[PDB]
Amino acid sequence: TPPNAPVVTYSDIVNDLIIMQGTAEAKSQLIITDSEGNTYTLTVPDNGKWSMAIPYPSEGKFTITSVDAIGNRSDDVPLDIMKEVPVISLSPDSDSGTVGDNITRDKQPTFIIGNLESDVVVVQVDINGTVYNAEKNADGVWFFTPGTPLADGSYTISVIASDAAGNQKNSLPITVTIDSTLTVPEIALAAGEDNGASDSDNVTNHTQPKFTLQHIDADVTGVTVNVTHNGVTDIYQATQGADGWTFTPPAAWNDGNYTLSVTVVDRAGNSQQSASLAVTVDST
Amino acid sequence: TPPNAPVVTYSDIVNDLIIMQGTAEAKSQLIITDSEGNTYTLTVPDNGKWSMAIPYPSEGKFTITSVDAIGNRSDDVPLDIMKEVPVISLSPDSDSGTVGDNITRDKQPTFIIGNLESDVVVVQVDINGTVYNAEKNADGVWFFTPGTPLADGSYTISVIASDAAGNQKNSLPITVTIDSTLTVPEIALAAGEDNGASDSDNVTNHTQPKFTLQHIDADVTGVTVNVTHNGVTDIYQATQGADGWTFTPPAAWNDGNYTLSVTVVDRAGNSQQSASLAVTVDS
Amino acid sequence: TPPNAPVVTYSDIVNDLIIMQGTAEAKSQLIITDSEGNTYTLTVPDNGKWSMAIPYPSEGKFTITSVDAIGNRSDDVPLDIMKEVPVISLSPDSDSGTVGDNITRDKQPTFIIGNLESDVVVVQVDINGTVYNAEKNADGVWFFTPGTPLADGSYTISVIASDAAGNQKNSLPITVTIDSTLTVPEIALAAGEDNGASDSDNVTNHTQPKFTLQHIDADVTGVTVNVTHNGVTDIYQATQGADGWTFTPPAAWNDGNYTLSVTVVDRAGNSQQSASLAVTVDST
Amino acid sequence: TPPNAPVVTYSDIVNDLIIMQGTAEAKSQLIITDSEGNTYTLTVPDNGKWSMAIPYPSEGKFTITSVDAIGNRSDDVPLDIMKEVPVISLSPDSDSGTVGDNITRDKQPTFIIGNLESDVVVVQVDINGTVYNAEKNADGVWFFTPGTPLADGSYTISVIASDAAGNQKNSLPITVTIDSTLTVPEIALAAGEDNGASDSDNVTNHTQPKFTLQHIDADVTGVTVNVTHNGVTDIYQATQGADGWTFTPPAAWNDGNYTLSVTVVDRAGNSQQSASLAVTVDS
Ligand SMILES: [Ca+2]
Ligand SMILES: [Ca+2]
Ligand SMILES: [Ca+2]
Ligand SMILES: [Ca+2]
Ligand SMILES: [Ca+2]
Ligand SMILES: [Ca+2]
Ligand SMILES: [Ca+2]
Ligand SMILES: [Ca+2]
Ligand SMILES: [Ca+2]
Ligand SMILES: [Ca+2]
Ligand SMILES: [Ca+2]
Ligand SMILES: [Ca+2]
Ligand SMILES: [Ca+2]
Ligand SMILES: [Ca+2]
Ligand SMILES: [Ca+2]
Ligand SMILES: [Ca+2]
Ligand SMILES: [Ca+2]
Ligand SMILES: [Ca+2]
Repeated sequence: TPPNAPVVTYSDIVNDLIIMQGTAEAKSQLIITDSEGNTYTLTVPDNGKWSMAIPYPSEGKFTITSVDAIGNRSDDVPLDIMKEVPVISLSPDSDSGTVGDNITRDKQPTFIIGNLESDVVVVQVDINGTVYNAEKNADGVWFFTPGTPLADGSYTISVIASDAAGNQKNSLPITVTIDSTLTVPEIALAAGEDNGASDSDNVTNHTQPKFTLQHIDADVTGVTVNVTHNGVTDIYQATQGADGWTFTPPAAWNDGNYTLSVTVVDRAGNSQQSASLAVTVDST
Repeated sequence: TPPNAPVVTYSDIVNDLIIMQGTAEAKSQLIITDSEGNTYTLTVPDNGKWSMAIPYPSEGKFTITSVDAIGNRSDDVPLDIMKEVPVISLSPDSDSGTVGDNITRDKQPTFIIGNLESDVVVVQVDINGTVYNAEKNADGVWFFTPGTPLADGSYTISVIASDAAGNQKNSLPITVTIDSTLTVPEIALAAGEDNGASDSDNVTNHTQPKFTLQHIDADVTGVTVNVTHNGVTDIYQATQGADGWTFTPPAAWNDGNYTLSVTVVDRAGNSQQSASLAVTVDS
Repeated sequence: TPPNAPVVTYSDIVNDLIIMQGTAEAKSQLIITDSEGNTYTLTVPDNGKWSMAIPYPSEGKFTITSVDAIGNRSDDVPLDIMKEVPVISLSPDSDSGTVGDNITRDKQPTFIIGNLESDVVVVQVDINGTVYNAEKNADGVWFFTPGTPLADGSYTISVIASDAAGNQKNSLPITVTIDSTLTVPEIALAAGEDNGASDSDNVTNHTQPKFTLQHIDADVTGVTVNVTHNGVTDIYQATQGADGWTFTPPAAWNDGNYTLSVTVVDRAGNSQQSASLAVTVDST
Repeated sequence: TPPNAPVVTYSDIVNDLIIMQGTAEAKSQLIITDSEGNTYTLTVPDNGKWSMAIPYPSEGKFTITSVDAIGNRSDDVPLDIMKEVPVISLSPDSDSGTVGDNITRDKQPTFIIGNLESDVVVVQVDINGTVYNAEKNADGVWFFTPGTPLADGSYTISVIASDAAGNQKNSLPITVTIDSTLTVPEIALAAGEDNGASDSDNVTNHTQPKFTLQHIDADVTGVTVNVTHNGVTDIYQATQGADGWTFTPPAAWNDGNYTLSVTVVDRAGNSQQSASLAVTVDS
């Protein structure tokens, strides 16, 4: 009768080597053949306990067989393991505003999945518990883009990859913020400034009137004020002070008509301009 | 604005410790809280890379959050990993014949499952490509016993475990052989032993007639001959020789009537007894 | 000609297994024999690169040989490695006061050294850079006790162990504090209290006089006041307040003579009693 | 009282990270400062056990200190470890003959030393039990070349490195064979070939006389015969047969005078030429 199948009782992967221990018929030949045509053979020690280390072969595939001194073969023991942990990332083309920060205004961002072994057949993406199938593109790259817009907020996202044997590895999570929201800001003459004949006609006797900038979101990275006088527009950086965001022209204006607006941009590259405000300076 | 969520870029488990590296807002507090209510806090270095090691918590469960110098808190990063590789084995109580060779005559053997974490939600046993769900006994031990007898043959078996979070680990396989089959053997007088008048009457004039033992399966581990004389049965060990299995009485037989059968036992502990053979010694 | 010696080009120890890779004559038999009589043999693959894992044998000792298909042996390659990191600790018998804290008043504390493999032949102890030979006692335990008293202070201590092959491992450090110092404390009548006919005769008209406890070191764990009146002594726990350490008897004393002292104990179990103070209460 | 010194109870290096566990005053700040000026701070958990991972710093150098909520600082715990295992190898420039077999005719071979950390203060080469100190060339590469020729034989060699702190690592050994020896070979006319009148005159009547090649060391890898005729030398490859090494001219020789010698080269690249043999063909 041929020897009984060898038994693998321990395995570990340490630095691209598979380390194994098991049992097999004392004195027989243990034959390990990998997916790459490599063969490693050893003599099972007298107590029938063996140990071995082999380089990790393509797709984690190898088979172990016992052969006795007279050429009889055991049942083979096919093994198919997996070692690579998959990675998921926000595509740079779906990463708006500042690049690299995992914040974007793309409500249907594309995710790219990497570090997959060549026998991976199933790739799924978990978005806050909802699981979706990933797609493989023309270049053989796995990716996922939501079919409907994601609402604004912060999403915990990971990828799960399995091979044909059903080995499954789960990525580290990433945290992606969808931010497609920015309040339209507003510019107005500050409290004392709309004076003279009225508190609401936007006609002021101040040649250097002070403006309040309101509805400026906390995640704003840039605040500018646009001033158009006689068909010519100049842009100024807003002041952020103890009083909030304000604008005062850096020199006195001639009497005349000024159209102002304020523009805000946030981290995701959202951009809004205020309704315009038509002011008249009248100091004489 | 609160700080952005911290990022874990690397993890590994080395002797009961989870080792992590990541990024986070420079100078912020990174707070790690595990399922056991432990809290590990660290200050993120100026270059924004952090590293840490924590004891593996119950169920692989912990969350990481960033808090700034003003007490504003980031979105949390929940982790739920699994480290234990499950083990499956043939129950000693289902391992017939030679012990510990994964060969049994039990057609519904019990497999014992071990090394599972408390948050496991799927325990599956793959038998030659078909998965069945494992069961838990009243003591809390996971096992699988097939509901219907297995056919004789070779069975590659593994167990797969998954937690609630979806992490999955696959055992090393075992190879179990079901062997409930054993050919009924045959005892006869060997060539030249059924002598005297007729070659077919089973009357011999030899006082130590040689018998041939036939139809002995290759996995037989024990061969005995049962000799009944004067109503009483004696058991003898057969001898395997250059001509195969035979039996010659160890001392001379008296004239009279004998009844013989051979019994074989295979490595799985199956046993078969031949038809009986009535011989007369007439010397 | 016999095969050339096999070459080991990689080794690592992972969980009681020695993992090895190297080169040797293609198709030859590689024979690994350990210190415990164990033999592990394998066939060198066709490219002449081999890998193996063996249980760590006694004293990290094994030899590797090549044998060709016709029985000729190479030069052997003897290996002798070491895996255990030595440990040093303060002996519990040299650990005064609170046990377990590495603080002691023993200026010649004994250190115990452990986790040494059986082939270790040299054991040295490094105390803030000064290196000393350890000794082995009757039970075969390595230890070190300083020959002269160590001055008070904090010492960074480690152990270095080597085997016969000259492999050397260095322990983690320990930090041991020698504290054999405690100021003798003093008890005195507080500012207003030595009154009546004099500010320095220790005769007071206060029936519940207040005492100051001075020269109490910061590392004191216990402060008590001893009061002897008519040959009978009672002990009280001192008060630590906004004013420091003080004592006031919890009820009025009869007129008469009181002898007081204060006793301090520190973490190392150092213990000092003040000079006694003879006070007289006279309220009539 | 400042807090007591923190304690490191466990360390290990796993892919460029130092992994540590220890104890320290509960709720205190543990500050780790490395040789590169990085600082990693953590809050010690309520149960007083801390764990951490840091990138391996230049020279394995870092210190750990405890600071309490009031800014009092413990005694520091300086660590200085070493992770790199040194490597030694035979310089290709000193590896004669067959390349990469650690066998050479160079009696003062150069060994190249690699994988040393910047704080190394001892670099030693052990040759069959005697240590010599290694040298550093002007480019900064450590090496050892013996000052006096090595005798022929087998040399087990390893390198040992130590830092200023006293940490020591030992390389895997190499086995180098010095072989500068090769027996001078011999060419003669084989049995029956020195024929005709005298068996000793080296006049043959064979136009393709067979020659025996003798005193060929077992480690010979190349055997050639130099045939000089009419003042010009031709080189032939000898043939190793069932009778050993021989040479028969590949085509018939004209009557006249020939001069022969055999040249052997061994695996180490040593070469020897035999004495010349003058033969006359007279057919
Ligand atoms: Ca695979
Ligand atoms: Ca972005
Ligand atoms: Ca926004
Ligand atoms: Ca107005
Ligand atoms: Ca889990
Ligand atoms: Ca069995
Ligand atoms: Ca099937
Ligand atoms: Ca059977
Ligand atoms: Ca008959
Ligand atoms: Ca050793
Ligand atoms: Ca103590
Ligand atoms: Ca003290
Ligand atoms: Ca007085
Ligand atoms: Ca160092
Ligand atoms: Ca060479
Ligand atoms: Ca020597
Ligand atoms: Ca030679
Ligand atoms: Ca002649």
